[PDB]
Amino acid sequence: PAFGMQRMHYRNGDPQTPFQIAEQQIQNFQVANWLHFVNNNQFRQVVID
Amino acid sequence: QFDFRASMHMLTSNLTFTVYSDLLAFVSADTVEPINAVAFDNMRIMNEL
Repeated sequence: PAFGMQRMHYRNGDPQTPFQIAEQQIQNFQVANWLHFVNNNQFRQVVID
Repeated sequence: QFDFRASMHMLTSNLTFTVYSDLLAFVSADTVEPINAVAFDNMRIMNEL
């Protein structure tokens, strides 16, 4: 709603999360840079001691 | 005049029938799970969250 575009129609069980769709459809830069960290936030499996 | 030798007739029929009336009392139908029910196309009805 804050960008003026039509709200997304998300069907059940799609393989993409709605943040993973809305980084392609959006066109800003400061709100598409935060939206890329949320999709690529993962634990780092390292072996210590 | 009543001629006995010219009035005999051999009536022909069957031996054994078994006549039924309600034909759909033999089938036993069942619905699929209603969250997965498809329309005239491939996709399911009421899919959008």
